[PDB]
Amino acid sequence: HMASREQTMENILKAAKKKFGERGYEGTSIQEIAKEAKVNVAMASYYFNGKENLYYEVFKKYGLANELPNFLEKNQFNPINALREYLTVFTTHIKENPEIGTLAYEEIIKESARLEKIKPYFIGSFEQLKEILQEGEKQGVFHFFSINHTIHWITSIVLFPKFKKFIDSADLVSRIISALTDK
Amino acid sequence: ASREQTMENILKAAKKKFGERGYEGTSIQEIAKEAKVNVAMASYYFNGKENLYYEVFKKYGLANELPNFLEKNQFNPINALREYLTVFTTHIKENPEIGTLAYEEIIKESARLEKIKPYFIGSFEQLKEILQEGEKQGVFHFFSINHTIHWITSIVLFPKFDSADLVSRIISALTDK
Repeated sequence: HMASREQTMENILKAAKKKFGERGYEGTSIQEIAKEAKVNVAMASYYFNGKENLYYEVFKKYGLANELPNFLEKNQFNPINALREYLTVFTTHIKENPEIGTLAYEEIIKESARLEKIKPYFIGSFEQLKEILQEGEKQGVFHFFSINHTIHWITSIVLFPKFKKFIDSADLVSRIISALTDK
Repeated sequence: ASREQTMENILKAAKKKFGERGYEGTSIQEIAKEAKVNVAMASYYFNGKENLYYEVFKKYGLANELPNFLEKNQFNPINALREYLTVFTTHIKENPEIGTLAYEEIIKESARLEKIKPYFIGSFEQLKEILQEGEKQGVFHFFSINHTIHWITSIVLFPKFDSADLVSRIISALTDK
């Protein structure tokens, strides 16, 4: 018989992930999301009350289940291993959730009012990169001209939703580390 | 060493050191040391760090502004992007430090931009129009123009990350629907 409330909301979130991923936050409306979800706009607005909250719920559903552990501490301040773990977790997440790559990239490069609320669901843990790189540089293992340029370089490649069509994930992780460890 | 051989040594040294640390991370002192010349001799030939930087772009950048790749390729965005990527990857392979420095300036805009622009970044910026025309014509498929510009920028320019496989692998990632 009838769909459950949980199923309909899930359908709407799948739709919103898809549509937000295609057209960005600004380029997407609740009307197109409802249409994609095959639900009445009224029902979609009853459950989520607007695209802002729907966007938040997208990051919550398809971002990280939990804040990630500190990779440097987890790897006992072995910077190469910390970075391998960091890169493995994130490239794997983006492989499974390409839209989060696109959306997180946009929020990283252009700070919006939404940042503070969505941060725990992806960007907060993604920001561990800086300390990993500084540690590796400090330990004489990573070599790069600028920390911020290296952060932007990795952010751009790791979050790109179609990276798997250019390069395997495990290879991407290896190649990123190699580029840093080359003296 | 002749005047010309000495200038050559200074430019090679400048390319190297700038390539390692970027503009602000390098000094004329350490350039002149790498070149095995006296600092005043570096100044005689190049009038300082900023002009030496300009001269590095002049020597190891593009000789001329590149032609509009879309026009040249009858608005075939796949052929336009192939030609763009080929000229740029070939240039970067010969002088990889220029990729590093162009990346530095692209990601973090400085007061140096307008002087160095036509030696690399100016022609490099055709990327946006090429991708947008490909998207308009149904032959490129991507979610964010800006992310895609930055993704390609990162692959092409950023140092130390099979060239033949490269151009076609980039294009293949875009032509996929």
